[PDB]
Amino acid sequence: KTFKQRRTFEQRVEDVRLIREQHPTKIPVIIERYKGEKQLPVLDKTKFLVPDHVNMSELIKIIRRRLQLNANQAFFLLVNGHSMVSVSTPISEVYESEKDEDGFLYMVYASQETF
Ligand SMILES: CC(C)(C)c1cc(O)ccc1O
Ligand SMILES: [Cl-]
Repeated sequence: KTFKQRRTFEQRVEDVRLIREQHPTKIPVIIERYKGEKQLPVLDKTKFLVPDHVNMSELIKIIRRRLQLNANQAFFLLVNGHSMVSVSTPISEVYESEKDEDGFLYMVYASQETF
């Protein structure tokens, strides 16, 4: 079901090394629905190339636009398992501190704060 499940550490590592070569200005982000989630829909895809200059505030807006939400639907974004300390931080900086050993940046979303 989940991304880590579907691809070997070996495969995930090699895809990250390719995105480096072919999309050097992009952050490799895995974005996944919380396995509990009742309200929000699933995304068309799992793996996104996010421009390295957008802050987390713009990445939340992007994904809310991808899910086509409206003003009073709720959306929470976890990064590498925990809450974001700050939405104002650039995704280049967030990558360097929050990346996985495979080289992706893992994110999970829900309508509840209690995942
Ligand atoms: C081919 C390319 C490196 C651009 C790529 C894009 C993507 O969304 C997922 C995997 C990839 O290797
Ligand atoms: Cl690029």
